[PDB]
This record gives sequence, structure tokens and C-alpha cells, in this order.
Amino acid sequence: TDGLIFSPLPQNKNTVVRHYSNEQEMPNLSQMAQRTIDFPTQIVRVSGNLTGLELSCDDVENEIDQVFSKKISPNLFTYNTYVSCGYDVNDPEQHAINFSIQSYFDPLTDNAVDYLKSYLKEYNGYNLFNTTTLQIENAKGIIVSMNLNAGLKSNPDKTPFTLYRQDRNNFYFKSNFDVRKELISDIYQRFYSNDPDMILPFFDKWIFSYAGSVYYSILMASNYLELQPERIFVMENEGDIFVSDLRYYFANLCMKRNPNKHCL
Amino acid sequence: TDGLIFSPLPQNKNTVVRHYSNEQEMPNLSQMAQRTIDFPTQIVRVSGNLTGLELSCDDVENEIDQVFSKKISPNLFTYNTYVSCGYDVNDPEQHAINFSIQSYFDPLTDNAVDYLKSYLKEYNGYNLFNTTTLQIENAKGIIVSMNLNAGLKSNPDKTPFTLYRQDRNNFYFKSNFDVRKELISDIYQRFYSNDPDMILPFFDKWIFSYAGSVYYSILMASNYLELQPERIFVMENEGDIFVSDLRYYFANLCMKRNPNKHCL
Repeated sequence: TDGLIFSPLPQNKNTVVRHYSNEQEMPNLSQMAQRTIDFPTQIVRVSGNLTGLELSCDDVENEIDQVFSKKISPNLFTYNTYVSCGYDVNDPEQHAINFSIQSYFDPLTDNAVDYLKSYLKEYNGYNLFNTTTLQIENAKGIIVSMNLNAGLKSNPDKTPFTLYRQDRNNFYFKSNFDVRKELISDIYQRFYSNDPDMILPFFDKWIFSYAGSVYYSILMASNYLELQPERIFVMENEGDIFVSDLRYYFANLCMKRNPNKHCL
Repeated sequence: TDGLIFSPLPQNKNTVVRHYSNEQEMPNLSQMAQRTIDFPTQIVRVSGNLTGLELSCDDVENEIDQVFSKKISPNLFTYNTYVSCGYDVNDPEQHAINFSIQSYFDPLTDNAVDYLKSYLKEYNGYNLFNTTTLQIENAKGIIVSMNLNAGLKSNPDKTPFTLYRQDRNNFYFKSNFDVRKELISDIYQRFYSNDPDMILPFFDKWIFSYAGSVYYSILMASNYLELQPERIFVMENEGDIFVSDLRYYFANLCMKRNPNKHCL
């Protein structure tokens, strides 16, 4: 089935992984309107060597959940968090030997912002296992480099399809919150629509200014579309970018939603 | 057909376009190494409304060639330039109504740097048609968001093909000069090869750390590849990016290169 599709997470031998996210949830504009200030997206990209510290992966994954993942509620934040812990498969105790935290998250309301500010006073810079510190950074901004695929898919349950056209466009936003408020919500409203005056103006805004004229014929010939909004976070240091491994794309299965069996 | 392929957006109605570039030339590392001064990529993104000035599109294109395109020689610069002129299709003289210049270029030698400084002295801020000014800007740096397509094209004379896999990876470079020295030259040496010990380590370096193992099966099943290195120029102001329509991609026509009729 179609809509948001999360990309598969990184696989590693002898590693326990926990993944926490509510990014699959459609943005709620009535909730997001309760935030009146711009606030930077939070970035965690932390790792450390645990060899010899006599920790179990359970000790590690649960110390991280008490000081981070459980402090970030799905009803105050949109988040996508990835916690990894490596262990030594030959050690009789199979003690942990490393860990990493990867996360980005946004407060959704002014109350969440207030809670967030007090969370950072208490836990930003927290000492993790006397090896590294929980560092929650401000993203300076985010560049979306978005790919659009249009074409004809013979079997909707398998991945190959015939590619008709491909386009790219790039946008700067202040935070992932804004990306969800402006781009993601528009995707749900107008990318999944067979109303010409919804989807073709959608292409004009996000693909290029007359993509609607180009795509009318293509949309009529096609039955399958994809939007890959790659999120390139820009950090304060020059040349420092962050692209999380937690990726998603939008699949539009026109052959199953429209009577036409096509995208227009 | 094979190699670097320029891909400008579909041409807008009633517009004349002149395109100038020597980006198609393979980089020669022994020549690029002779330049000792880093110089930032030069950026032109200039436009203006000409309605009513009684200029011919020829007047416009020839004035821009005299003050810009002919001052940027291919043996001192790699450049990619797009000069467009909109005209009034119903005016009996079809007078020009707007124009734009899109360009990036890099000096290739220390002498070119000196000559470039001479040109900016003389021509930066030049008055174009009493409407706008010729401005050459320094890019702060460049984010390459590179796409790889792999699949099967039955008819090499046409655009459709069956898409097997898609991947993106993102890198920061200080300049387009560095992009040609590090990325583009690697493309010519190893992307266009059916040697597993050439192409797959190329994939490990530029796609993701183990892409060679994933794509080994895929490359044998495929006969067609494309590399779309989108160049997102980072300008000096915060949130200011420039992505030209001066796009190119690399097509790998395995069904025509290889005895296998396939990419491996």
C-alpha cells in the first residue's frame, strides 16, 4: 500500500537496534499552529566505544531511553530516533562494545518548546557511560533536494516500473518542522489527487514553474509516481551537513486510487 | 549519446536560448594540478524585464556575448552558461521582453585567476540595458546530491527504461573545480567500466559504504545507468542557494559498451 514509505534501517551483525518514530503521522496543522516561534530542529549524532566497561546492551539501551528517548513524547514532538548497540559475540557475557544515537526531532507547540528548553537544561551534555556526552545540536537549516519519478508500473507489488520522467528541485527551510508544515502537508493535500487544478499547480510550485503543462500528458500516460524528499540538514560549521539514515519517500499508486487506472 | 549529457529544462514558449559550456571535456588531472590558488566558483544569476525597450533578442544576446561570454575563454575557464531571451510573439517585430544569464565558471590556472581579477575590475556591475547589472558572485561552497539510476533500456534511442534501483548520496565540496578534480574524473575512470574491481569500489566510495555488494547482482541484471550529480551551490548569505538549469548527467550505455550486452 502507498503513502509514506520508510526506507529500511542499517543492518549490522551482532548489534541490537531500537527505532522510535512518529514521522509516519500526517502533520496536524491545527496542532502546529499552536507553535508561534521558529525553533531549530534538534540533532543528535553521538557514538562511543564501550569495550571493557562491562556493560550489557540492555544496560545501554535502557540508560539511553531513560535520559533521551522517553523524554521525547510523540504528543509534544515529531521525532525519528535510531539507537544502536554493538556487543562482542565471543565474550562469555556478550558485553556491549559500542553504541550510537542518531536522532532529529522538533517541538510541535509553544508548550513543547518550553518543555524542551527545560529538558536541555537538565540533560544536554549528559555523560553517557563516562565515554561520551549526549549532545543535542541545533541544525542551522535544512535543504530538501527532492526527486520526482513518474511512470508505468505493471505489477504494484514489485518495485520495477517503466520510468517516463524524472526531475529534481531544491529548497531551503529553517527546520524540519517547517518542512512538515509547508511541503509534507501539501504532498498529502495535492500530490495524491487526480484533480488537475490540484496536482498540476502542485508541480508548478515544487518541481518547476510550468511543470504542470509538461506533466499533463505524462500524468495521463502514467500510473505510478514517487517523491523522494532528501533532507540535507545544514549545521553551523561550514561544510558540516547531516543526512540521517532515517529516510522516507512517497509512493503514489494511481492504478489503485483512481477510476482511470492512471494519474490523470 | 554516451557520456556527459546536458539536460536543461524544457524550453519555454517564445524564448531564444544560447548555451555555452566546455564542461563536457574530461578533466585532466595533470593540468588541474598546475593551479596553486584556490579560487571560489564564479556565479552569474542575472535577469530583467525588457518589455517596451524596443530591443531585439539579437541585440540582447550579442551585448551579453561582448561583455561576458567572449571574455571567458575555454582555455582559461571551465564554464557552463545559459543565456535566454523572451520575446513578444505577437509584436510584429517580436521585440524582446525579458532575458536572463545563468552561469558558473572556474579559472583553470593562476594566470586565469589574474585575468579574472582584471575582468571583474572592468566588467563587474556593468549596466545591462539600463535594467539590471552584470554581477559575478562567489559561491561559498557546493553540495552535490547525486542520484544513481540502474536498470534495463530495451531501446537505446528513447528515454523510457525499466528502473531497478535508485540511490542518493550527498557530499560537500568547496568549488566546482574540486568537483571536477575529485568526482567527475573518478566517473570517467571507473563509472564507465565493466571491471568489477573498478566499478564496484567506485560505488563503495560514492554511493554508500557497501554498495558494490548490493549492485553486483543489479549491475549484471542491468544494461543502463545514469549519474545525476545535482550541484546545489551554497552562497554567502544564510539560506541563499543557487541551483542552475545548467544540469548534466552521465549515461552509461552498457548494452552498447560491453560484450555482455549488460553492465557486468
